[PDB]
Amino acid sequence: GKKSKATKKRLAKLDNQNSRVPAWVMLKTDERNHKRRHWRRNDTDE
Amino acid sequence: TVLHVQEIRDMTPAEREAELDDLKTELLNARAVQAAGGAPENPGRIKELRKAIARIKTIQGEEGD
Amino acid sequence: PVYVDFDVPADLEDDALEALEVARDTGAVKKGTNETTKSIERGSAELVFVAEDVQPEEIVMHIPELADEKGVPFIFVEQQDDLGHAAGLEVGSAAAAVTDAGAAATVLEEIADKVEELR
Amino acid sequence: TGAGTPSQGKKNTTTHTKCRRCGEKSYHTKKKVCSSCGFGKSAKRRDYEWQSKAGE
Amino acid sequence: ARSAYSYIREAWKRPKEGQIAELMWHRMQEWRNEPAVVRIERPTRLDRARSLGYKAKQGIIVVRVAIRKGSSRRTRFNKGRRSKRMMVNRITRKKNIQRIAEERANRKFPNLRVLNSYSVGEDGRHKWHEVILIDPDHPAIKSDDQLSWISRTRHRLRTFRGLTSAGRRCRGLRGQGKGSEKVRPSLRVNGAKA
Amino acid sequence: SWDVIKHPHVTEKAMNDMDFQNKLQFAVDDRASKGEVADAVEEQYDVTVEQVNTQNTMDGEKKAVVRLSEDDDAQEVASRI
RNA sequence: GCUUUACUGCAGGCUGUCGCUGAG
RNA sequence: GCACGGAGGCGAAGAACCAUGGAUUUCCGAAUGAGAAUCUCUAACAAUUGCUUCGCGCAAUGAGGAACCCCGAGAACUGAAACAUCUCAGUAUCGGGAGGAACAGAAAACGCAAUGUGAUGUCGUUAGUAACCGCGAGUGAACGCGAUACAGCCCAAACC
Ligand SMILES: [Cl-]
Ligand SMILES: [Cl-]
Ligand SMILES: [K+]
Ligand SMILES: [Mg+2]
Ligand SMILES: [Mg+2]
Ligand SMILES: [Mg+2]
Ligand SMILES: [Mg+2]
Ligand SMILES: [Mg+2]
Ligand SMILES: [Mg+2]
Ligand SMILES: [Mg+2]
Ligand SMILES: [Mg+2]
Ligand SMILES: [Mg+2]
Ligand code: NA
Ligand code: NA
Ligand code: NA
Ligand code: NA
Ligand code: NA
Ligand code: NA
Ligand code: NA
Ligand code: NA
Ligand code: NA
Ligand code: NA
Ligand code: NA
Ligand code: NA
Repeated sequence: GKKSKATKKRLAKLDNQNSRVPAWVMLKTDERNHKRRHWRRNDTDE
Repeated sequence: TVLHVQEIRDMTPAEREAELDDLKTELLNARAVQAAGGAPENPGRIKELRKAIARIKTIQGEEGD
Repeated sequence: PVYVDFDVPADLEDDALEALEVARDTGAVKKGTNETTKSIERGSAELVFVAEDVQPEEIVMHIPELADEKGVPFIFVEQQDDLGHAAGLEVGSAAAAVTDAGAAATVLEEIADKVEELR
Repeated sequence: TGAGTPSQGKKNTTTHTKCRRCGEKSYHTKKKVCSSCGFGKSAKRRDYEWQSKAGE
Repeated sequence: ARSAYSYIREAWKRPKEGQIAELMWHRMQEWRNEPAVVRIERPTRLDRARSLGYKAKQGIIVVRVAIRKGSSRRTRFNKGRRSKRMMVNRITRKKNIQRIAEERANRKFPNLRVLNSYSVGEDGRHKWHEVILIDPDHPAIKSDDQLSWISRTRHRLRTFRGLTSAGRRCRGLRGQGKGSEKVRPSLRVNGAKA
Repeated sequence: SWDVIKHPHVTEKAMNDMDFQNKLQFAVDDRASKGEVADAVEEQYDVTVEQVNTQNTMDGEKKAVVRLSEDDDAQEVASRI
C-alpha cells in the first residue's frame, strides 16, 4: 500500500505507544502496558 | 532561576531578543549533547532554559516588544 | 397604466410641472398620496398630479375616479422623481395636489382646460 | 464456492478509515462519509434518540 | 376623512373585481416567472404592511414567496399499516401555506427575523404571500421603540417556533375561552391534541 | 513559532556520513523544506550547504542529510556541540 | 410468505364537476 | 501531578499550593480561499443575507450543550381475550429551532345568568364529573373554588 504523511505519523505513534513501562516507573510506583499491540495478532485503525 | 523577571524587564527590547537567541542556542546545544547520549547533563537547566525563554517571550509581549 | 386612460404630451407635462414649482413658492401644494387624497376629499384641491411609474399601482389607482366624482382636475406625469422635485422634495412623489395655486392660477386653470380637452 | 472461509480471501479493500472530524475509524474512504459522526454528509453531528433507551 | 390607505384596503377586499383584478392578471404573469423568494422594494398592499408593522425604514425588508396549492405531498406507506393510516390523497399538513411561506422567506434571509406576512393572491396552483422581515442588528431598528422588541435574543427564529402572526392563529391560540383547552399555553404541553 | 532545526541526529550511520562524506544529519521540523533546512543550517553553524536530502521517518520526525562544501569540515562543525 | 369473483381499505387509471378561466 | 526510582534542580529575589485576572494556545473540527481519512495547493467572512462610502467597508447566520422548552412529520407490537373504528398514542422515532428557562398573556373572555368574575402559567380541587365510544373495551375536559406569583402596555388609522 501507499501511505500518506499523516498515516505515517499515526503508525509512528502506534509503534511508540507499543513500548513497555520503563523499569524506573516500577520503582517509583512501588508496582503492565494494557495497550500492547502485536502486528500479527492485533489490527490498527484506518 | 539564574534569570529573574525584574532582570528581564530591565532589559531593552533589543536585549531581550539578544538574550532570547542566546537561550535558544544554549538549549539547542543541550539537546545536541543529549542526542549524543552525552552525560555531562544537568537536567535542571535544560528545563530552566525553556522557562526562561517563556518568560522573555511573555515580557516581550507585555512591554510591546 | 391601468389607471391611466389618456396620454399627456411631453410639452404639456412641462407646463404642468413648471406651474407646480411656482405653486409651492407662490401658493400652496400638498406632497404625498395620502395628503393629496385628502385634498380631493376635502375639496381644497385645484389640480392634482399623479405619476405613471408608480409600483404598486394600488397606491394611486383611486385618484382618477375619486377626482372625477369631486370635480377636481388631474394630470399625469411620467417620472415619479420629477413630480417630487417639482413639488420641492429631495425624494420622489407618487401624487401631488396644488392646493390653491400661486401666480399661476392662470396657466394652471388653462392646463386643466387642455387636459379636459385631452379627454 | 463457499460463502464462508473461501470468500474471506478477497477482502483487501480499504473502506472505513480514521475520520478527520471525530477520530473514529468510520470515515468511508469510498463514500467520503463518516458512518459514526456524519462528516461529509452533515454539518451537524450524527446522533439519534435510539442510541439510548427511550426514557434515558 | 378616508386615508389614501383605505383605498388599497377596499380594492383588496375583492381582488377579482375592478382595476386590481386586471393588475393581478398582469402581475401573476411575471410572478410565475419569478423564483421561490423574491425581495421587493415596496409592499404590494401598503395598507396591509403598515398595519402589520411595516415601516419605510432601514433594516425593514419585504419579500414575496410562492407556494404550491393543495394538500400534503405525501409518500404512501412502505410497511404494515392499519386501514386508518393507509391514507395519502386526503391527508393535509397541519401548518397552513402562509406559514410555509414565512419559513421559506426566513431561511432565505438567515440574519433577518419574520415580523408578519399577508396574502397577495393565487392562481390555479400557486399562492403568493409577502413576508415582512426585520434586521435585528441594524441600529435604526435597535433604536426604534416600536420594533426594537424584535431585537431581543429570545426572538431568534420566531417563525420556526410558531411565535408569528399566522403561527399563533394556526396553533389555535386565537380564543381565550372555550375551545382553547388543548391549545394554550402550547400544543406540546397539552400533549399535542389540538 | 516553530524552529527549523531540532537537534543533531547522531548514530553510527550519521558518523560515517560525517567522516566519509562531509555530511551532517539533523532532526528537523517536518514542515521544513530542503531550502529552509539549508538556510537554517548555514546561519546556525556558519557553513556552506551544498545539498540536502530529506526523509519523513517512522519516528514521526523529519530527517535531513545535509552535505557541506569541501571548504567546510563536518567532523569539526559537529565536534563543537 | 403466497393466492383469489374472502372481509375491509389504500395507491394507480378512466370519467363528470369546480378553481386557474377570458371575448363573441 | 497521579508516581514512594535514579540523577539533577527550584524555593527567604518568599517557591509549592489556592483564588481572580492576563499571556501563550500546533493541526482537523460549524470549519469559512481551494482541495484532502487531521495533510496539501496559490490572498480569501466559503455560502446565504442586512446596511452600504456598492469595497466583504460595517455586521448577521452556521455548530455545541444533561435533559427541560417550542414548532412540524408520525408507527407498530399491544389492549378489545379474534378484528376493521377504537386502543397502545399524538407515544417511539424523524425534520426544524430558542432560552437559562421556554411557551402563554391583558378578553370579539367567563356564563356558579349575575346588582357577578376580571391578563397568563402552574399547584390542589372540581372529577373519573360533563362529553366521546363496534354506546364494546376503553377515552376524558372545562367554568368555578382554595393557593402560588402578580403588571400592565405599544402600534395601524383619524388629525398633523
Ligand atoms: Cl424568524
Ligand atoms: Cl365567575
Ligand atoms: K392496531
Ligand atoms: Mg522499535
Ligand atoms: Mg450470504
Ligand atoms: Mg408550560
Ligand atoms: Mg523523498
Ligand atoms: Mg478548508
Ligand atoms: Mg386483540
Ligand atoms: Mg368485543
Ligand atoms: Mg386519547
Ligand atoms: Mg367553561
Ligand atoms: Na495486522
Ligand atoms: Na432568518
Ligand atoms: Na383537536
Ligand atoms: Na527527536
Ligand atoms: Na413465510
Ligand atoms: Na488555553
Ligand atoms: Na462571518
Ligand atoms: Na461587501
Ligand atoms: Na387477546
Ligand atoms: Na391474532
Ligand atoms: Na369507537
Ligand atoms: Na362560589
